Parts: sequence; C-alpha cells; structure tokens
Amino acid sequence: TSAKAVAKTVRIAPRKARIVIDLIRGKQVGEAIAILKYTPRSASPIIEKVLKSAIANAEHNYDLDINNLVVEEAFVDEGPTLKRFRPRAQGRASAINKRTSHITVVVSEV
Amino acid sequence: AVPFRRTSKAKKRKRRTHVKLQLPGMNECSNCGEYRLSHHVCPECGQYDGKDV
Amino acid sequence: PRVKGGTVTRKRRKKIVKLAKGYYGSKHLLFKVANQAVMKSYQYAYRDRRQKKRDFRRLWIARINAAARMQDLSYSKLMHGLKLAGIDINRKMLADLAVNDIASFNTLADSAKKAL
Amino acid sequence: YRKLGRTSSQRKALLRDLATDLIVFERIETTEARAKEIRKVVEKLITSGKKGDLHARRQAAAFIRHEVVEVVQVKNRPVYALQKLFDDVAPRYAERQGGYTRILKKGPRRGDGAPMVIIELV
RNA sequence: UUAAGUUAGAAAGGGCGCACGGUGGAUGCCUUGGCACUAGGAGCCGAAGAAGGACGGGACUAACACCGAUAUGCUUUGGG
RNA sequence: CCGAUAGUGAACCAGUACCGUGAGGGAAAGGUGAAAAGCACCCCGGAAGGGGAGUGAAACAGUUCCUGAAACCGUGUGCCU
RNA sequence: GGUUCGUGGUAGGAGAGCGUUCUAAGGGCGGUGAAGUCAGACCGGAAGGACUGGUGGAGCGCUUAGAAGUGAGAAUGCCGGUAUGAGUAGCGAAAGAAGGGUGAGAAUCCCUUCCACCGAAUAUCUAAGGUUUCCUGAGGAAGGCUCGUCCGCUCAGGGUU
Ligand SMILES: [Mg+2]
Ligand SMILES: [Mg+2]
Ligand SMILES: [Mg+2]
Ligand SMILES: [Mg+2]
Ligand SMILES: [Mg+2]
Ligand SMILES: [Mg+2]
Ligand SMILES: [Mg+2]
Ligand SMILES: [Mg+2]
Ligand SMILES: [Mg+2]
Ligand SMILES: [Mg+2]
Ligand SMILES: [Mg+2]
Ligand SMILES: [Mg+2]
Ligand SMILES: [Mg+2]
Ligand SMILES: [Mg+2]
Ligand SMILES: [Mg+2]
Ligand SMILES: [Mg+2]
Ligand SMILES: [Mg+2]
Ligand SMILES: [Mg+2]
Ligand SMILES: [Mg+2]
Ligand SMILES: [Mg+2]
Ligand SMILES: [Zn+2]
Repeated sequence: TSAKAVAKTVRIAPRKARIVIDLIRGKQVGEAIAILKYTPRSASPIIEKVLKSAIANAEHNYDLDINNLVVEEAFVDEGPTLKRFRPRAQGRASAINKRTSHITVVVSEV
Repeated sequence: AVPFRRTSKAKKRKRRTHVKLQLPGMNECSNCGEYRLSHHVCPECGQYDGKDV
Repeated sequence: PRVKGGTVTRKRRKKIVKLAKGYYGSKHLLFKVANQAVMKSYQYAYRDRRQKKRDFRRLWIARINAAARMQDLSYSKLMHGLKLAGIDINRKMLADLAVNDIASFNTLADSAKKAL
Repeated sequence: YRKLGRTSSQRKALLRDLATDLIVFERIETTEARAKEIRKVVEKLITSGKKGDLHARRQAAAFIRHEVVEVVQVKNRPVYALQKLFDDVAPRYAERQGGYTRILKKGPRRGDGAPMVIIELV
C-alpha cells in the first residue's frame, strides 16, 4: 500500500515548486526531508509539510513503517490563477498571474 | 527585439535542461545521527558535528 | 427555431486531429495545423501511389542488370533477347528469380543469348 | 578587500559598527562576507589593545564606537567599549599570537538566502 | 598478446504512442428570466401635494423587500 | 419563439459595479443533493490543505459543489534519438 | 439490361445528396442507464453513420413529410480561456548595524544602543480636497511590487463636546 498527501491551491507558481519537488522524487523519506531542509527555496517548507503529512498518513491510517518509505510519486499541478494588474508607463496596465499549485506527494513502503 | 516565432514545447524544454537545482552537500552526523551540511554547525546537536559549541 | 452550433463542429475537427496522430508537436494537437498536415499527407499519398510503381520497376531493373552482368549480358541486351525469344516474364518476376533462384534466371538468360 | 555593496564612508561605518558589536557581545550572527572583513578589523583592534600604550588606545578610540557596554557600580561609573577592549578583551589574548576570532557557518537566511555565520572571539 | 576489420550499447535532455492527473468551462440536459402575439379590461397621476427620491422603522440589521415617528405595521369587514 | 456568449443591457439585489467634470457610456456573474443527511471522531499542519472515519445512490456530488470538451501544464513509460 | 464515346479544372451554370434545431404523424429506445463526453484496429463514393467499452445520470432516436437563427479556419473579427517571450525585464531616487524580544515562522514587527539623512524642511500649524483612512482589540485569505507576527488592508467594538 502507499500514502498520499496534497496541498491544494498553494500561492506558489508551479514552475518554482517543480524545480524543488524534482530533488525528492524517488528518495527515502529521511533523506528527502533533509534535502528539503537544506534546499533554500520558498517551495521547500511547503513541500516538507505535504511530505510530512504523507508520512503521518502512512503511519496512522495504514500502519506502514516510517523507517522503510521512499517518495514513490511527487508532482505539482497548476491551481486556479489569481489575475492582477501592474500599472505600467503611458497609462497602460500589464497583466500579472499570481499562480497557485496543487502539490501531491505519495510515499510507498518499497 | 521580439520573438519572430513562438518557441515550441520541445525547444522550451531543451532550453530548461539546465535550469535545475543541485542536491545539497550534506552527510549524517555522529552525535546527532541526523543530516547536516558539511562545514556547518549541526543544530540538532546544537554544535559543530561532535565538537561542542 | 434557433440552431446552436453543437457537437457537429467538435466531431468534425476531432476526426481530422486523429488522422494527424504521430505528427510532430502541434501538428497532432491543433485543428488548424492538423487539418493542413492531413490535407498534405493525402496529397503526398496520392502522388506516392504513382511514384511507388515507378520506384519498384527501377529496383527490379537494377537487380536484373546485376544478375545479367554475372552472365556477361547487360539489362538492355537481356530484355532484347527475351523479347526476341518470345518470353513475356515481367521485371518483378525476373528480379525475384535473380534473388531467389539464380539457376532459373540463368536458364532465361540462356534463352536470351540463343535469340541474339 | 571587499566593497560590501556600500560606498567608502558607509562601508567604514559598517566595519566600525560590526567591530564594536563583536568587542561588546563577544559573539555576533552576520553574513559571511561581512564576517570575513570584520575578522581583519577586530584582530587589529585586539592587537592595539595588547600593545596597551596611550598611542594604541588613541588609534582604537579613532575606530571603536562610543557605546556604553555596562554600568559596573564602585557612584556607578559606566564602562565604554574602548575600556572593555583594553581592560577585559585584549589581556585575555596575552599569550595568543593572532587568530582571536572564529567564523562558524550557520546557514542561509529565510528572507534573502544570505549565507549567515557566527563570528566569535577566542 | 599484437594487428586489421566489423558491429553493439548509451539519454543530459528531446520526439512519437499510450495511461493517469491538473487547469479550463465548451457541450448536453435543465430553467427562476426573456421575446412575439391573441382575447378581454383599462388608458392617466398632481396643491386633498404627483412622478421620482432621501432618511428612518426589526431584539441584534450591511443589503433587499415591506412600512412611515401609529414605521417589519394600527382599525375594521369578509375569507381561511 | 430563446434557453445563460442565446433571450431584455439586466434569469443573479443592473441601469448596479465600473468609466466620465458632465451630458452620458455601461458590464461580468444561473445548476451540491431527493433530503443538509453540509463530513462527529482520529491523524499531519500555526492555518490553508489533506489522509482516514462517517453521511449519501454517488463526495472523482464537499457551500460557487450537474456534465466537464479543447488549448495549456504535469507524472509514468513501449519504441526512437 | 447491354454496346459506344466520355469523366483535369478557377469564376460560374446545372444536378443529386450529407448533417444540424424545431413541428406533425407513425413506430421505437431509455435507471437492466438517455443526451453529452472519452476511446477504438468498423461501415458508406463524399458530406457522414454505426457498434463496443469507459464517464454521465435523464432524456433521445428512427421513418415520411414540413419549417429554418441550418454547417466556419481565416474578417489586424467579438468574448472567454490558455500559451510564447521567461524564471526573463522590472521590483519607482535615499544608510544602516548588532543585541534583546515576540512568534509556527523574522533582513522586513517591537525595544535598545550606535550610526546616517532633512532642518525656509523631509519640522510645526491651517485652508482645500478626501470621507472614517483616526483609537483599541483580534487577523494574515486577498491588497502591500519581497517578507510580514506588521499595515492607510480584513473583522469587531469605539472615538469628534
Ligand atoms: Mg498617469
Ligand atoms: Mg511504365
Ligand atoms: Mg564623504
Ligand atoms: Mg378576522
Ligand atoms: Mg445575456
Ligand atoms: Mg452552459
Ligand atoms: Mg463540477
Ligand atoms: Mg482525363
Ligand atoms: Mg470535373
Ligand atoms: Mg437535444
Ligand atoms: Mg448560422
Ligand atoms: Mg477562433
Ligand atoms: Mg531573453
Ligand atoms: Mg539578463
Ligand atoms: Mg535584474
Ligand atoms: Mg523602493
Ligand atoms: Mg536652503
Ligand atoms: Mg491606525
Ligand atoms: Mg506578499
Ligand atoms: Mg496587525
Ligand atoms: Zn551533530
């Protein structure tokens, strides 16, 4: 069996979240957490909570062994975009996409 | 000045081959038994590896 | 009564996009470039049904030329020989003899030499 | 030597500020580049300390900030950073030839990723 | 072993196919709302203060609806 | 005759919001379920969010919640490079 | 029913048709799963049509005829969505530092000290204009070009003699 956790509609552009989620995909959960701890990105602490939720879910809902867990899947999906405007020169207003992310992490026993 | 053609998906993906993070340079401690950056103080033990601070 | 555009447009564009399966990038996804790609694929296929018949006759002739030169004939002499001999075996068949049973091909080239 | 994203006066002000802080608190958390400049400036002040002359006192007093460290109590007289450098800090490195500071690497700061270090005496 | 020759495999990334997701709100189904008419009625309100408003009124009230310091209603006659 | 880009500008507190000194211009925006039975309790989390448990025919119906196409964004991998 | 001569085609003429919505009549399908939607290696000379399986959860075909808001790839079309450029330009004149605190979290909030800037102003009043932005407590979704425990922001209560 395998445990899932998702952080839906996180304010954090998917691109910025994917560049970090790519480091943990397939690692042991112990190592993965350390990688997130020493990877100085805005995505890191957000992805850590999802990954730690996945591990809690795997330990409490499915009695799996938290010492034998690898991150099986980890992906970031696009959430709904907040549309904003930045006033530019000559009265013109340029669009700003405040993008959101669905961060999913799946842990599996091995 | 401006893009003559839109960049294709394949081409955009090829440009990003290199836009990526490197794994942190970290190892397990002796005292802590936990991960840490080499040449940094380990905050789990609350010291520099085994050397107390 | 009002007739809204419903279903028929999607059904017609999706058929065309499916015919563009395997094409590079946008050519297998987007109706407008898919439609051009499919039109062009049909045009090439129509042209290449004619070109395929020419292509194979050139391949047979090259192989007969080879098999005939191993008998000290050129293709031009052998085919003249067979016409004079009365033999009506076509190039697809000779080319197959010249690969599969060279003994038979040599027998036909013998008939050719005799007619010359 | 490092320009620390400052003009010449700003930088000289920053090195005077950090130097005094290191003499007053004996341990400060600052950026790596700042900490690699301070170690030069502070170890020169400690050298003037160990010298102990009036001349040396007046070289240090031209650099060290006029910060009250503490108020001791004899009539409670305040003790200035300059007195703490000649009366407390320097004499505790009397038989150490150089290397009065050590930089420990701590880790990057949340807000700007700046590499942070603890710089401390001994 | 030396020499000469031939051929394999590889993926930083990429392509095609497939599977599974996300986003997005097309499509279908639906209807509280509209559109055009028909038949009949009615075709005016105002100094006895109009049309249209403002501010108020609830136990708490931002809005809508209702009401006017007798204010989320009063009297009465019938219905139920 | 229309069936939510249609039909009124307006199915929704619309001549509203918004724009304009003003006259004036003028939108977008419908659908949980038969019933709230609208997720007790546990777990990670500061919260958001999630995973269980439960309700329900269905929750991949979870308070903007019928269906949920395409662009576009990803993960995996059979063949190729 | 067969012979003969034909069958490139723009503007354009002529013909026969496919499909869409609605009506009538007839005959049907459908909670044992309608329309829609997804998929497929099926069928027809074309427009097109089936069949099977998934999703969906209530309507829909077929025949003959009738009627039309009846078919889109182009209009620098209109509206919506989403790309590309790109993790790029930019982040809007300026001096900060450390210590202490607060807090889940601090370059960015609070306090302290030092430092620096304006000083015929970057100070103090007052009119206009704005109209609650003022004060206190709570908050951190959105707004703030970063962050945020903070705020001219959100929520409550207050406050002008
Ligand atoms: Mg302007
Ligand atoms: Mg020929
Ligand atoms: Mg100067
Ligand atoms: Mg009564
Ligand atoms: Mg409308
Ligand atoms: Mg609709
Ligand atoms: Mg839905
Ligand atoms: Mg011809
Ligand atoms: Mg013709
Ligand atoms: Mg229908
Ligand atoms: Mg039309
Ligand atoms: Mg278009
Ligand atoms: Mg560029
Ligand atoms: Mg550049
Ligand atoms: Mg730059
Ligand atoms: Mg600025
Ligand atoms: Mg002056
Ligand atoms: Mg205030
Ligand atoms: Mg922010
Ligand atoms: Mg606050
Ligand atoms: Zn340690």
